[PDB]
Amino acid sequence: SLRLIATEEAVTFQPVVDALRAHSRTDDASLDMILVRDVYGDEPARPAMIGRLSDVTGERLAEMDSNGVDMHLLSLTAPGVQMFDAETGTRLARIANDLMAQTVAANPTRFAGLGTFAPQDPASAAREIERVATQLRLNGLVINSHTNDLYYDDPFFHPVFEAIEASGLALYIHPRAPSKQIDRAFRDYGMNSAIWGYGIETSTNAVRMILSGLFDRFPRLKIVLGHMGEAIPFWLWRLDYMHGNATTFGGAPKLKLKPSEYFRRNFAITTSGVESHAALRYSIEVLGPENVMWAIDYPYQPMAPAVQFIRTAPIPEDVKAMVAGGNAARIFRIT
Amino acid sequence: SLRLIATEEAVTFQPVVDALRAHSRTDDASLDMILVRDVYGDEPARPAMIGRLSDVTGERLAEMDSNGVDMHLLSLTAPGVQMFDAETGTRLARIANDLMAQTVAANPTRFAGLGTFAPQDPASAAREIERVATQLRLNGLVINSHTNDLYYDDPFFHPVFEAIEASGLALYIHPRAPSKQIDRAFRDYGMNSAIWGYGIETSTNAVRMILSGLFDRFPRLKIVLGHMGEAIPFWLWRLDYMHGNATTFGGAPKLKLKPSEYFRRNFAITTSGVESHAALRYSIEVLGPENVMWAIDYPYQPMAPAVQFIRTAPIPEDVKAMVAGGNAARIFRIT
Ligand SMILES: COc1cc(C(=O)O)cc([N+](=O)[O-])c1O
Ligand SMILES: COc1cc(C(=O)O)cc([N+](=O)[O-])c1O
Ligand SMILES: [Mn+2]
Ligand SMILES: [Mn+2]
Repeated sequence: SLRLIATEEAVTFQPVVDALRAHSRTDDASLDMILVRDVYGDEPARPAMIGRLSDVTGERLAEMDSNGVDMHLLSLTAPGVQMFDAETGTRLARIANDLMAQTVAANPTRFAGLGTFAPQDPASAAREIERVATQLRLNGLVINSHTNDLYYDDPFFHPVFEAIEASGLALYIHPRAPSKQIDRAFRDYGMNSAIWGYGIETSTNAVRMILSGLFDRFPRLKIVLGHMGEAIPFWLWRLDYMHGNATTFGGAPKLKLKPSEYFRRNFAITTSGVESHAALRYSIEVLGPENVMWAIDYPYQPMAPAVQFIRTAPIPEDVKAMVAGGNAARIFRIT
Repeated sequence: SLRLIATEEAVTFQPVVDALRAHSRTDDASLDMILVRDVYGDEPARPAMIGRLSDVTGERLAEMDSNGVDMHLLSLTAPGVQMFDAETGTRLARIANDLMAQTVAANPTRFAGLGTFAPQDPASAAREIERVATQLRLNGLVINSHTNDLYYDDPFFHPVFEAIEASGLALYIHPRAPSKQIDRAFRDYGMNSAIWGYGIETSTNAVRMILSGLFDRFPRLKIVLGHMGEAIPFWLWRLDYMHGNATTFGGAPKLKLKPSEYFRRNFAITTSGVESHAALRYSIEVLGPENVMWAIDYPYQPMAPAVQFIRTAPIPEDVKAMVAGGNAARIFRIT
């Protein structure tokens, strides 16, 4: 009965895996190298992960069937192609996107897909976004927080967002490990990863985007954040209240809307990795039921608990249907 | 009839003001220098703030009367004595605590006080904590997030927490600007301050404290966080879920409890600067009503809206009384 469309479902492809295996041996100081060595390195602490990410029609599909999940919206897993040099990243994004389109075409009632890009080269990424939207006709876009330790308020990335806005495709900004701007505080206790760094990195990116006025420049942008909006829904009152100080003595630019108004107008959120009925109810209350989507975060999270989380949510059936798949169908162009 | 005890009420004293005035002219690269110049500098963008912080029995007391506020729990305003060298910090802590105690004794039905300390010298700070507890008999302690760009998981600070635990005083960890470990990402759009940086800085300190096992070493510590717990209450499910990964391949130490269990056992929160009924309800639901306290954050926030926020909260009267002042009376030893 309930149509379940999971929105943050990671996948990988062999050309990207190979490039990341090679990257795991370099002296890259990016905090993402912890993940890259753990999953893609020569002595991996997480040896089963590559196979699980690569699999689409085997265990992944069997688990979807066992739990009554209708669809996964697939995305190239963090860190995508963003760790590579511009020419390499650009080349692999085209390849990964073609593979994604093929994967979707093989089972289009069970899989939708997000295309990615290499914002190392904003002009080439703009062209790829156009190809993803018009030729591949994928469902949306995905990028993993920062690129080159810069955030998306940086005017360097304007050609990207111009292309994204024109395409009408929603952009899922998924986490990656904290950038060099902040990674010093995240080297201990596994904080580089999902337990804390992922949220701080991604939420801070998003807040810079809002405060810089990116959404006055590109008002038709749709951004999607996982992990219950990387906690931004919790901070909305304070973001609004302190905005006056920010523009008065803080050097923030004057905006047409309040920060929380940009968040409700331009963002939607998913429940990936936050299987909390209390946090779900809060988000629905402050964002509206049209702005919340269910996700699993497979294979980093197991499907059964995520499915049972939404099936048992203490919300009316019509709101449940919206969160479970109705909103995703609208936002990511799924029939 | 509702007893209102505001728990995050900033004050300052002339010897600290004069030291910060001098500090504002120095080459300090700390991100707190933005605030320090704005408030304590020779050409201050916020020229009225010193007068408002310093005042206790004038405007502050009149505002308390006109809004029916019973008490302010006073704390030396951020950045406290933490920006000074060890010797100066240590000296100014003693002075500020003596002045705090005198301020309280002048109107003890209207003001309570938190003493501070200079963790730059952990051994000397341990001695001042004992003096605050047993000689001055102040109501608790306050410190402003990091010291020397180190967080409180660092073993360097063990003598401080040993002393705090033995004293039985609760420690309010108030924000200050993002430390040098993270400050690069907070130089724009006023993000150094309450709008974003304060929360990220303070919540990251607290998460390091929990994940490092500090509360296994000192299980009787009580920590208080303002700004609705710096959003940690929102992240509880994810902190718990991802902990297994953290201890399995992240190098985090094994803990006796789950991260959220430390947060409920060892932390309480205040509502300073988060006047959201939705966020209040969420926090009460996931932490329990004994763990949430009302505050104003005067003079950085005005009293009337904070007061009306709690007076109109959609919670039962007995829970409202706990939040408004009952919990604070317990946690901070107020009759
Ligand atoms: C590399 O992609 C991810 C890795 C992890 C993890 O290492 O646990 C978690 C998520 N996540 O979204 O929480 C990720 O998508
Ligand atoms: C120096 O202390 C504070 C300053 C500000 C501000 O500059 O707006 C806000 C708060 N606050 O707690 O949100 C502070 O305590
Ligand atoms: Mn993910
Ligand atoms: Mn404050």
